[PDB]
Amino acid sequence: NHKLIEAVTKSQLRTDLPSFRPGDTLRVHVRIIEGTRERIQVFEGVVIKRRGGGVSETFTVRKISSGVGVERTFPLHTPKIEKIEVKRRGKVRRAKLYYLRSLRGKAARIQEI
Amino acid sequence: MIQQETRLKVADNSGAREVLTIKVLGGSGRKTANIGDVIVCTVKNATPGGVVKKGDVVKAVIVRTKSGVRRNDGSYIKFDENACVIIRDDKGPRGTRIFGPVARELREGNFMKIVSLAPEV
Amino acid sequence: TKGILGRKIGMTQVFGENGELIPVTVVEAKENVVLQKKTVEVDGYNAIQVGFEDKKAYKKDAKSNKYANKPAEGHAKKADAAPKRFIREFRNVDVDAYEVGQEVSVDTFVAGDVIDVTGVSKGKGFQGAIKRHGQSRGPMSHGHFHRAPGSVGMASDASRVFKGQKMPGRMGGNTVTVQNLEVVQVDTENKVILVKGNVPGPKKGLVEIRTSIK
Amino acid sequence: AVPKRRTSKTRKNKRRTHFKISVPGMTECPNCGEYKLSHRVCKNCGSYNGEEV
Amino acid sequence: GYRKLGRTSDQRKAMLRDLATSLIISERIETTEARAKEVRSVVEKLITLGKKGDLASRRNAAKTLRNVEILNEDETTQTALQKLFGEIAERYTERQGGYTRILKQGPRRGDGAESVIIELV
RNA sequence: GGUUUGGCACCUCGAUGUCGGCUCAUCGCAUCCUGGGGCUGUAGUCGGUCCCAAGGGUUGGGCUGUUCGCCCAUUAAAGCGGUACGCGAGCUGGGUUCAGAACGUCGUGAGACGUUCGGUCCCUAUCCGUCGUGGGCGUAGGAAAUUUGAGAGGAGCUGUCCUUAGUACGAGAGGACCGGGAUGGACAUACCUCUGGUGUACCAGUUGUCGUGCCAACGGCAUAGCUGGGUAGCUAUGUGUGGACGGGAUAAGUGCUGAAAGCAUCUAAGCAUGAAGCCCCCCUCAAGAUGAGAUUUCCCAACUUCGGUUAUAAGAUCCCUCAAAGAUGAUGAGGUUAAUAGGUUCGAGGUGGAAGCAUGGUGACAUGUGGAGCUGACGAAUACUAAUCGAUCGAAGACUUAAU
Repeated sequence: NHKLIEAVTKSQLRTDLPSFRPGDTLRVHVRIIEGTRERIQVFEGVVIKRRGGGVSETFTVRKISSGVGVERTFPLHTPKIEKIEVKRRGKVRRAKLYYLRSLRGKAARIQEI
Repeated sequence: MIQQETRLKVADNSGAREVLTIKVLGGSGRKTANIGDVIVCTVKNATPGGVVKKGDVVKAVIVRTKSGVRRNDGSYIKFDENACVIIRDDKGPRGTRIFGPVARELREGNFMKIVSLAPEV
Repeated sequence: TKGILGRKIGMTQVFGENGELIPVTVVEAKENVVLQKKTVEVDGYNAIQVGFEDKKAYKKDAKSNKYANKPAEGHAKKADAAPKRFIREFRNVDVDAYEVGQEVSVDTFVAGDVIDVTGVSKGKGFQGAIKRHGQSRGPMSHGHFHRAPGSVGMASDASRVFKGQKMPGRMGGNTVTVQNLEVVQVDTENKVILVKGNVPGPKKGLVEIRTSIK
Repeated sequence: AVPKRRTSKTRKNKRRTHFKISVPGMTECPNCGEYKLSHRVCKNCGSYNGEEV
Repeated sequence: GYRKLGRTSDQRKAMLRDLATSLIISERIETTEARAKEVRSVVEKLITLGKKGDLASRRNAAKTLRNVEILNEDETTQTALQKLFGEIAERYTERQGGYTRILKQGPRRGDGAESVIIELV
């Protein structure tokens, strides 16, 4: 980039994370503070959006919770994500999958590899 | 982003269905609201066999939305449906159950019963 | 108490230690030299005078404003510095600075969290009664008043336009300041302040980062 | 909208103070020995002389 | 969007393809200023495909050139794709960029257009 | 008082052409809210009246052409009036007041006064006014920067919750003042890292039909042919900031000492205190402020009797390569002592597996060579191309009086 923005933002660029592409179903562990403890709550769904932009890149993972679909967007280098692990790998022919925001239950399936 | 005459589902068994919006409670000249504010609804559709009949000015709280809220860590959230919960004169829901994932934002020490009834939050 | 001069670089974000997320502005601050010291002993007020991003020395066929001319070189000879390009001036400081040119340190804003950034503006130039002043526009289906200003005055009992109406013209370019921004992280070996939030200027601009008054 | 008055001969000649054309900005083409407009080639025999065109 | 020319975004794409394929042939053309501060940005991205000499590049250069035919190779045909990859793409095989130049003639009569001559260096 | 309905017929019948709401204002105090007091039939919360006070604020809809109005949900409050019942060379034409038609009614008759359906809204801004932005000359020599601020603009609003305290005051119910903190509403300004919008020389799929001689690969035309994403830029619904706390003089009022008037008395002589208001504080423009200021720095001779010149100096400019600037001129980054554009080689972002061949299959198509190839605006690198040769303007420092 400008090589002065980039030289300051390399301590805040946290790299210990696996590699993936859209069309994959992750399993996030976030660290909420809601409670007597400071518990760790999972989230499981399929990835829609990017992983690029620099030190500001964000992904997007959605699931069908209890009838009503939900989405979550995370900054990739937060201290709030504990770890990321992969369930299954797909083949989607796209880079951003917005067409799963209207498909019902057996049309929102993505094949494996 | 809720407005002055949009419709909302109701996500409980309080004897109601799609309610309208009349006015957004807060300051004056206020034009939008989001997760965790009160409004003034009116019942445009009802389940026959309930305790709230059609054509009746009730309050609510916006529980889900398609816009979402932005948290302290920069995490976003997006539902895919708008929904609300009819609330009584003191803060507690009129119904018994709640048929959906409420938002994680919703309580502040204040709605300590709506988050105690959801399937997940 | 004093300030530095800075050239805007861009905007990215850091994270707080608690879990927050700070959007921040990269403002670099290279060689800054105190070029004189205007005192009340000689005519006037109490102030100092800094420079920034020095030029080259002199040339016979000096063609443009890359090289320093003869009047702006003897001014940067008494304070034995290189000829600086952007020269500004700061009041309400101490006399800790020497009148002879010492370098102004970027290491003096390490936790000073009262910052006024005095940029110029981005200078839009896109004129117009709506986009300049934020006025409303009439109905684009029923009537005709698509984008225009309306009454510029009352009627024939005035029969003039009051000085200070709101009409089109060249928007943007006026100097503005923003108040009570904080500082995230200073640096050495890059000489970069990280001032929280946006600053008023284009990229490669010029800002003046001085300690707040309120 | 129409004029209200006949604009005079004092007010007419003032308004075209700034209505004129400027000098071309000529040079001396040093090989042929003519005038040419600067940063252009010669219409006679003539080189560009930083390019010999 | 490099620079518009008063053409309607569909003519400007098929105008530069009428200046490029007539500049590899005649080796110099006479045209207006702004029609030749842009064709230096096309024909210098097209001798670069000449220095490669691929099969992909013999096809990927054909979508920005016309199919005209040249006669005097002492009576032998030479399509304008074949004049490149050839006597044009071998004259410049050791010059990294800067294949053109712009020589300002004068204003033309009766239009006031600053005429220039572009020619391959 | 001069807003209503009127009275007079003075100005305009060779045109002063008429209601309400949009757009944008601006002023008055007879104040709806907030600020400070005085009585109270004021216990406390709420109220009622009256005096000082114009600094900001003053909602979103249903029914009516509506003026009034009535109702619904809020809110700190939903103030009353003037400006040709503000504003039609800014918009609306529903209305009132044109030709057609119908009812009720009056008329023997042509037709008429309460409702009804339809019914052309013209103009290229000369001068004053306003909003921007450049030339000329002036500030006693000619130039490059940095600034004092005479004056004048901008901003000014306020909810709720916890704590002092379930204390003070109260038969209970109910429940504070002055303080001290957090967090939102509307409005103003700045910016593109974040969610999103546009993105018409970018990347991909696909229908029709002509062309490149044919299969394969691709170009034209159909809104950009349509559909899915989309870098820079420009933006808001997005993200940051703001109205902070002071100081001096006062209004209504509360005062202390004190006589006229042995007492009393806020006053006539002398003194304190007192508001969102007044003058500063904060932000912006500003020496054409002809009262034309100030501080640092640069250039300083050869002439002639022409009493004053002609040129150069320091410095800017025409001209060309451009943007961080832009209607044009201006401002700013550059002109061979050169990285200002174009190309070029490297990337970051964007798309999502190019062609050719090799393998699988009856064919559609699928896998592998390969996170491949193509890539407009953002970051670096190197003089290969164009910024050539040159030209025009620009000082010699007047006089009088007290100081040296």
